[PDB]
Amino acid sequence: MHARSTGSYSLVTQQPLGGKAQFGGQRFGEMEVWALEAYGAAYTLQEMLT
DNA sequence: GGGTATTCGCCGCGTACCTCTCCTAGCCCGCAAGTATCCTATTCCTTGCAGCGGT
Repeated sequence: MHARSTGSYSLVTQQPLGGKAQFGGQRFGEMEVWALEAYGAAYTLQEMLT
């Protein structure tokens, strides 16, 4: 069981770290982006990767 | 030249997460530490020159 709201940030590319050791967040993988595009949902996707 | 066959080389092969370990090799030069050696004294003996009483 794990959670993250606002923690650290990677260095080269500003994205949340990964893994439970560091306080990282989950990964909104490619297939999930496809899935969100399949709905009419556009605002949520745009915010979720911007 | 030309239509064809055969070979060569490049491109590709699922998502998300958890645990662990390990991450250049070799030379070189200053440098700390530890040591064997060399000069430093003391005691005995036998010389060589300058003062010195004595007449």
